[PDB]
Amino acid sequence: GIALKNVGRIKKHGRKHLVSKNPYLRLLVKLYNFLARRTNANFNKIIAKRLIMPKRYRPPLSLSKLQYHMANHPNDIAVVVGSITDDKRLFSLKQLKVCALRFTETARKRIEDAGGECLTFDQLALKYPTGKKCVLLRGPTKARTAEKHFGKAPGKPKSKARPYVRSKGRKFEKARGRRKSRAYKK
Amino acid sequence: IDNSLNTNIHQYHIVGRAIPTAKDKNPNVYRMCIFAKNDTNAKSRFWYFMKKINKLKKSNGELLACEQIKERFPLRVKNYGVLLRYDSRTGTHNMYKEFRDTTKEGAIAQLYSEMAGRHRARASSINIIRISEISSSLVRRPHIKQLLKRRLRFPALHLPTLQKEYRKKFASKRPSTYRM
Amino acid sequence: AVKKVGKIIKKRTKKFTRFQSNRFMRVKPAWRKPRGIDCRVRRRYKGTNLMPSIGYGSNKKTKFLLPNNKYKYVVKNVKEMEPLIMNHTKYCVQIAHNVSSKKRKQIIERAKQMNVSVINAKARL
Amino acid sequence: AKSKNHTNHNQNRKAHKNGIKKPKKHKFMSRKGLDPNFFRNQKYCLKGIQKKKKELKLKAKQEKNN
Amino acid sequence: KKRLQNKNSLTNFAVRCRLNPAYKLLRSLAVLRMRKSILEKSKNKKEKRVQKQIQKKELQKINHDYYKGVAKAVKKKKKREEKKAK
Amino acid sequence: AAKKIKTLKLINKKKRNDLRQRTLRYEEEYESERKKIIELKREARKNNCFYREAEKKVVFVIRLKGVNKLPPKVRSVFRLLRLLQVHNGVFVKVNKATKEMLKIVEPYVTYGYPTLSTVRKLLYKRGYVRVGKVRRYARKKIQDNADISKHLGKYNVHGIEDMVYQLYTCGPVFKKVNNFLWAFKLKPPRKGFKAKRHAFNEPRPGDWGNREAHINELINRMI
Amino acid sequence: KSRGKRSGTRYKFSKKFRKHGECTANKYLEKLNYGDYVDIVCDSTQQKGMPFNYYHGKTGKIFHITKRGVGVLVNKRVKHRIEQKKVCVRIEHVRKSRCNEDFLLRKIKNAELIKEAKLKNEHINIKRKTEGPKPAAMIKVPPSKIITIEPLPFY
RNA sequence: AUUUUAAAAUUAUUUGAAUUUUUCUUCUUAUAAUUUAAGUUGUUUCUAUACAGUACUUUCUUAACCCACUCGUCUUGAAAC
RNA sequence: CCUAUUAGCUGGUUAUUUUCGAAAGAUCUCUCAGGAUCGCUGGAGUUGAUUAAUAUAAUUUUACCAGGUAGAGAUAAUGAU
RNA sequence: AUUUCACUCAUAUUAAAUAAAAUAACUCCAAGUGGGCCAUUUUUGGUAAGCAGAACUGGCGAUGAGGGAUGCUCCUAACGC
Repeated sequence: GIALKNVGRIKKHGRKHLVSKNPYLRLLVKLYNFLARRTNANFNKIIAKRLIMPKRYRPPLSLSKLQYHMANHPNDIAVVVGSITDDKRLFSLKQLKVCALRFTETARKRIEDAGGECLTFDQLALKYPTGKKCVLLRGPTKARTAEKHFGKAPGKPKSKARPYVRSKGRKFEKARGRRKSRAYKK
Repeated sequence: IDNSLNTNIHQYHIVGRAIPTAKDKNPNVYRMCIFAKNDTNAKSRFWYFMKKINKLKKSNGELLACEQIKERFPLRVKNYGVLLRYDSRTGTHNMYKEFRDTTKEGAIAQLYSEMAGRHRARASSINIIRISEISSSLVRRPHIKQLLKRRLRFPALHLPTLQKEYRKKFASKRPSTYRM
Repeated sequence: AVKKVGKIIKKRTKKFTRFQSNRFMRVKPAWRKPRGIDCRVRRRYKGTNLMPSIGYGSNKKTKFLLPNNKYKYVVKNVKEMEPLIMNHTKYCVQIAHNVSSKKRKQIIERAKQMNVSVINAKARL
Repeated sequence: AKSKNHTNHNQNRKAHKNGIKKPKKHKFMSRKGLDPNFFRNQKYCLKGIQKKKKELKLKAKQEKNN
Repeated sequence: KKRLQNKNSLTNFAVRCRLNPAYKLLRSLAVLRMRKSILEKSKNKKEKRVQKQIQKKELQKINHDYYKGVAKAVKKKKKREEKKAK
Repeated sequence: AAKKIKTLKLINKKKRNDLRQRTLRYEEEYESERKKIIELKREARKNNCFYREAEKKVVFVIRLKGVNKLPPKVRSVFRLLRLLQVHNGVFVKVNKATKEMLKIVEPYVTYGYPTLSTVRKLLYKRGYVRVGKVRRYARKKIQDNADISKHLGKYNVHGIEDMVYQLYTCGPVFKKVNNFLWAFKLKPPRKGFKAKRHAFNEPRPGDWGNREAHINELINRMI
Repeated sequence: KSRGKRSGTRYKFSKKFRKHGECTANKYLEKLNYGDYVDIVCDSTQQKGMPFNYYHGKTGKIFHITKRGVGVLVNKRVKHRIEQKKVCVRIEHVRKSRCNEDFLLRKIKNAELIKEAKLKNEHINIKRKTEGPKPAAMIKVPPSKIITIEPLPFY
């Protein structure tokens, strides 16, 4: 008998292996955790970790945010483990060098016409194995709708959680507990 | 030396003093000799008595000396009178008891055994006050007085205590307790 | 107790039997973990049908090999003998039960010239 | 039948099983209902500071970009 | 690295000297000191003990004074009891 | 490219040499300490005065009870001084804070003053060390000075003799050496305990509490 | 069955012996700033702005100051977690906390020590000493000062 | 199959020094070997000069020492009269 | 036949190993053999740490707080006597 | 009060000690549970109860092992082979 937390076994949290049985993604994961193990690069370690993540944790990144993030350093390469989507609200692109897991057809065409080019992670490993002049970017992970229902329950004071309702008319969950006139409000 | 024969009571001389403060600069130094199994128990008893008689505790005090007193003549037989305070199941009593042996430690061990056997007084209930050698003239207990005759002799009616090797189970004939 | 021949040590023999299977005919001896509430075996009372554990696992260096110190491979015809040509001293061959005397002689002779030992060599003859 | 009305037994063990959580202690606290006529003035201070800083930076950018 | 037998770092001399570069010198010095003959101590025990006469005198006086203090305390408590008895 | 092994060998030689010198100076320091203590006590006897020596500043404490039926404060203190199993032993520097921590756990441990020979033999016979990167330690028996140098070398303490010195005397690098040292896992005493239930200072036989210098005889049969 | 605001405050909210009467005039001169620690002791003579029973004797840092009141942020243990609680009291029920004064004095003294130490290029230990075992001492005492102690008889 | 290496120790030569002064004194200078390093190796017999037995492996059946209360379930608590 | 009506109630609820592992408090309830909701638990995932630190701690030390239980009192108040 | 510039406040042991302190923090989904009982200490009602009702901690439940001859709760001590 010995007094240890968790009976003395270290507990880690999160993914350990990729769940996707995509052969190309499996090859990418093998290459990049080989790179992370062999090189010292935290860059490579982060890429290997992010290639493992669920879909909800590699959200799409718009061309607008891509340009905005790459505004100050124009000669470097934007590396994003998610996908790149075209933004119709953007008027003009400029000369973008971006490596990403997937490119939308529209985003791809816009980038090629702007004169930059789209890069895959095998090419990124070939050309920048350590990660010199590569800025690591990711899209908004907490922006998705499912997150709008999380946190404090809708009904707790000062809670911004969006409830689960059939629809949002006046007659759907808007009377008692959502206005002072009917009992309380929130 | 025979460890089975040897008890492990020893006499320890312990000197201690309260930690000097601003209120007093030179606290009086307290000195006492007590009997314990070892110097650690001796120091524990010394601090217990410091707390009980003086308002001085281990935390506010410091040791100055802790040595062991050894008998000058461990093979001379001498008579000891020991004053004693012990508490019973219903009260506290003082008694004076006499022994005779070579060392004060042996006398104290005898006293502990006698107290346990006669009054069921555990060692935790015993406080030794003033054990001292007494001359043959003023020995008081008859069981010690009768041991100081001018020529002492008696038979040896004790049963044999043989070695485990020769304490054999089956005997060829009945042994004699008569002996001699 | 443990059985040790050569380097192969079998940590326990006398396969575990189901609790109460000895005194109930409807209860087969095949081991089943008893859920119970006051179940004796589940509570691990001494002197009653100890349960299998992972601690009884044989070491992985000598796990699946037979007393002839090699792994068994069950074949159904001479075609499945080809991989044994490389590791004839690591694998012994056992002919499947539903193989006829036609094919058994062929497999026996092929294994003989392949220098690979056969477990049930003298079956159906 | 009669019900055990109440006990706090095992509640301390339950509480300490996931530890006694401490508040997160963020750096900034919302000023929604604290000292108006002071935090409004602070808003004005901050607006002026941004105005001056941004106009200096814009002057520098214009004189460096011609 | 593969685990080997943990050699006894106290009795295995090679591993002990590997762990403690000074141990072999210390042990050799101890052995040299042990290898001394007996005539020297036989003829010097009296020299070493006669110089301890003053030490014995000093250690006798402290114990003498301690017993004097104990006896004085005994006498004073007996006198107090005798005074209180009446 | 082969010069790297040569320079590695020469720096290892230099490390062995100054480790030897440091150990020799440690031995002189121990001997001088004993001599000065004896002579100073003699002088105190010669004069009509008292000499109180310093407290030993280091306590070896060994757990006595198991992992069941303990108050949460006791369990917390046991975790804090790394006494997790029934016969674990650790070194603790003695100050007011650790003394107060030990006070609340006193009925479940026994502790004392280790002395040089028992410190040395504890380190040599039961000395295990936390090797891996932080929080991934992987206990290993010493068997070599390589890992001691690797982790503790920056404090100029590469060597088991340096560890012994820093433990016996509450040296400037004591917390680091103690933390680097895995908790000692001791066998039961050769001749058994007296009574784990009762205090050492109780007149009846007992075991728990502060044994002072008497911890060494117990460690020797627990080792 | 009774859980009023002041339930169970018979002695906690009672004035001390011969210490009755309203707060001293000098207390209103006390200087309070944002973020500094403050003690919550309830003054029964002032009823408005009285803190709740629980917070009497607690400490917390000021997060709000009004014309005659202070909002102080206090940790409260609720079952399995501590949580922050904004308690609003009047001036009489709050007092400057000395929970920091040793730290402040240490900061000032240590700064004016570090300045001189760096000036003289010396290495000093600035951390607190947690004093433990005392060194060996060589003490002298008159023989007429040692007194013999032995346990007393019963009476 | 590029740490059972390196070193550490020991032996035999060898270089200088030190010191407790030397047949296990220590420290390096080089060389060559060993293991006390760097988790058991050797010798001799038997099995046996057999092709399945009286041996060896194994199943079963019996004993013997120690231990062992009907399971499932509701229950705080079941071997439960 | 509707109808396999309903049952907050009783009974049952079918392979192995491994890992983690409870509650019998609390709030509301035509509620007291029930439920919802906190708490305790598992799984999943991210952010972190992986730097013998920092975050952190059923621990202590130092500094500073709050108390009116044990004890004490009746000549200090009230109530007794 | 905020902002920007300065200078600089131990860190080489870490603004007290100790710490298999990141085995952390957070988020999501969800199970079971929501009849408890016992021991030490404290305590209310009761003449008292293996009684009724509470506080702390530890256990039994959910758990075997050695001991207490015997025993759900005692002592030791918690469990791979």
